Amino acid sequence: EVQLVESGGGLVQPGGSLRLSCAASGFTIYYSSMHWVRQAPGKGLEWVASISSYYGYTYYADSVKGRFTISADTSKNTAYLQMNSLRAEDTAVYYCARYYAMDYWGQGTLVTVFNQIKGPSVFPLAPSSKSTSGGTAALGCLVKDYFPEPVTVSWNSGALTSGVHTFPAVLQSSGLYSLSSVVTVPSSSLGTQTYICNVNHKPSNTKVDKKVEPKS
Amino acid sequence: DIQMTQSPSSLSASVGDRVTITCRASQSVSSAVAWYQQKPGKAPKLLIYSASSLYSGVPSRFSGSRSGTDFTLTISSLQPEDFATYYCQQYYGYGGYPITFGQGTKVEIKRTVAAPSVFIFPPSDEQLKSGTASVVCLLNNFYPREAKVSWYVDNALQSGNSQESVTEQDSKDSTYSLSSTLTLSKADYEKHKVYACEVTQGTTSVTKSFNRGEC
Amino acid sequence: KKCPELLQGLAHFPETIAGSDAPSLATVAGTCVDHAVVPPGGEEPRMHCAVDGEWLVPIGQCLCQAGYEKVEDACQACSPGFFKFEASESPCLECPEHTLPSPEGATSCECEEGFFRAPQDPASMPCTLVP
Ligand SMILES: [Cl-]
Ligand SMILES: [Cl-]
Ligand SMILES: [Cl-]
Ligand SMILES: [Cl-]
Ligand SMILES: [Cl-]
Ligand SMILES: [Cl-]
Ligand SMILES: [Cl-]
Ligand SMILES: [Cl-]
Ligand SMILES: [Cl-]
Ligand SMILES: [Cl-]
Ligand SMILES: [Cl-]
Ligand SMILES: [Cl-]
Ligand SMILES: [Cl-]
Ligand SMILES: [Cl-]
Ligand SMILES: [Cl-]
Ligand SMILES: [Cl-]
Ligand SMILES: [Cl-]
Ligand code: NA
Repeated sequence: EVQLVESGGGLVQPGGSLRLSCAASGFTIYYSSMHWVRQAPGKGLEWVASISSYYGYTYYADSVKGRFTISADTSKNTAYLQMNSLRAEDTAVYYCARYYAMDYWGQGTLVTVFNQIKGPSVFPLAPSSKSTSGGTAALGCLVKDYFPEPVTVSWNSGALTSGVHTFPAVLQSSGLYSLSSVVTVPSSSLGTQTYICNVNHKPSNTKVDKKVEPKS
Repeated sequence: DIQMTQSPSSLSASVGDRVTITCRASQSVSSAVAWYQQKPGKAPKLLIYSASSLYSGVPSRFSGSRSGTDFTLTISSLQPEDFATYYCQQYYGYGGYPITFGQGTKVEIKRTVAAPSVFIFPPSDEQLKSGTASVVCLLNNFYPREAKVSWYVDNALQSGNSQESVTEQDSKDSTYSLSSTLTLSKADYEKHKVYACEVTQGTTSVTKSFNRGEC
Repeated sequence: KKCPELLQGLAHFPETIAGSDAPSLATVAGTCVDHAVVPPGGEEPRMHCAVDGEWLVPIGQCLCQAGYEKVEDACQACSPGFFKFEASESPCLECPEHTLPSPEGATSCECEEGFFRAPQDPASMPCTLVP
């Protein structure tokens, strides 16, 4: 089976550098063309660069010319993307892929260009009579003022998924992100059952567990 | 760059429907066109290459066709696994020229119109201690995606101090949810009594509110 | 003491008796699978059957012809967008720069309009702008 395994993504400051790797198995990379394609969060696909060691060419999107260099080591069956002078607009999941009609793809690696690192504050969204409809009550957690993306959220360490909605982050006028996660639960359970949102922010190595209690 | 103009940007369909997605190249690209499927959290998947060749393992309900600069992807009978985003791509010249993609088409599940359950959350006392107040409005499980949210503070309509976010279609009931956050200073928040989120969908508006000086 | 039917090196080998004193009997000639051939300057595949009943490694091989590539023990036509202009060990190659997508089983990709390939150059050569 053909496999492309990427590595090397991560956090980088503007003007900094990263090197992505695309290790191929199940075929000889020398006989193929390989390509880097990136996807900014919530956007479509954008070609970045192509290489053929067989024909001996490299080609680049205008947006990265003079900053990125594509290369390969056929003796390691691996393709590379050296990214220098990184910019905020370069933040994306970067994929490597085989052939112009891209039949196999790597699993992606996230590249995040950051000017600051800040963990989130997590505030409770308490259930109340303004968040109740009959047998149902809504509650949640407001995740405020973090950077950069992403944040993930679970409830009761994964024991609660039914009725959960975790929203895409918004970028506030302050330059920091904010999202919310809500869940609908039986309103009879509110006195007895405990509800905890688990908020994970890898870029700052921060996790917040927040018990959401009924208001009084 | 040769542009790929993909239409529509989205469509709603039912299982069993015939679906057509069309991409127009800005000049001739010969037959150097591929189609991809992508689902959230996953790498794209090749469906069709050379405009009309079915990639190995892709079911025969997918087909591709070309007429001059127009390329179409047809799904003869939409399956539950086919709700996804689809992209066309051109690679005319095999490196002579920039590779380009269509902007994508999201294929969503059609269902009946559904009114949201609307809830409002006052700012937490934890946050108020910090000098900012966030008021959150939740529109739970509605359809279609389109809705207008308006914020009111002591019946004063707000503008430019709220932001909103929408989930993708829910795998259980095919609805959307939306959250809206109104941001004020602590000082402004404690200067006012009634906070209201108004949701407008078609012929119906639902306003949810609370009295800062009530419980 | 019997070697079994085998596919090896794009060649089919028959069931053979093991322990034969005659090199005409213990070593058998393979026949090329469909769309495979022995190159002009190549060895025709032959494989020796040992006394214990196990085939040795064959000497010589067949190669997939122009327009085909080896997939497992078979020769399969190049995919559209690919080509192979000679019988060789090589996979089909993706069309080069400034060519048009090839049909299935192609020996070359045609130049893009306004581009050309010099006759001295192989089909793997990318096409160049006509002056
Ligand atoms: Cl895009
Ligand atoms: Cl460069
Ligand atoms: Cl290296
Ligand atoms: Cl930028
Ligand atoms: Cl916190
Ligand atoms: Cl409790
Ligand atoms: Cl806790
Ligand atoms: Cl488009
Ligand atoms: Cl995605
Ligand atoms: Cl066609
Ligand atoms: Cl699925
Ligand atoms: Cl052109
Ligand atoms: Cl519903
Ligand atoms: Cl919709
Ligand atoms: Cl909307
Ligand atoms: Cl036999
Ligand atoms: Cl060849
Ligand atoms: Na193959």
